[PDB]
Amino acid sequence: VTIVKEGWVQKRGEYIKNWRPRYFLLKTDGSFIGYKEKPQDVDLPYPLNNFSVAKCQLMKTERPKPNTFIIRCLQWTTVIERTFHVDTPEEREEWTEAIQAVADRLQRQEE
Repeated sequence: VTIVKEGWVQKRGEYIKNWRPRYFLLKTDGSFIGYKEKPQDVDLPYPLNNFSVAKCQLMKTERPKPNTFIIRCLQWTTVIERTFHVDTPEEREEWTEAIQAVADRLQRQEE
């Protein structure tokens, strides 16, 4: 398993509808793991966020924040969707490309 993309994002809270900073890693197994800081090697086993992007749906929007992407998976019945924004459209497209590419590989790995 390797890192496909990593970087800083603003993420809407899991319980409160605010934005907070997160450092996220997307891995080849579909894990999308977030930390409060760019992880020191020591802190890698203790993420704040840990979910799978397998079989996700993705949406890109510009309101309320420019360069937003939204991830939805069927089994996320509390949060419904997880919402992110980054500072440029190019960075946003990198994340949504990377996410879909990981999801597609996981689907071909079953087939």
